[PDB]
Amino acid sequence: PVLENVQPNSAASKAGLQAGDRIVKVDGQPLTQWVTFVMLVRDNPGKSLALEIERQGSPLSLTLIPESKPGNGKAIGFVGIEPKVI
Repeated sequence: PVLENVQPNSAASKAGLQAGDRIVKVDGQPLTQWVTFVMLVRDNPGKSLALEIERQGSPLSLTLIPESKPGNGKAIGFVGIEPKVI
């Protein structure tokens, strides 16, 4: 759960996230599946998510508040994160 990149002017940028950050915990829970993070974002626009990350081996606590996009019939949360390349 290593971010490939963070878009400027995004919720993730506001949270202080950067390319290369590893998401370790979400709301005090270990992040063991990338899809959990994706779902937390999509389903919780406007909610404050407490992140524990590792950045160059060191721990940081950050606050992420997904922004919204219209979706298609139901607005979704959106953070501006490019997932790791596959």
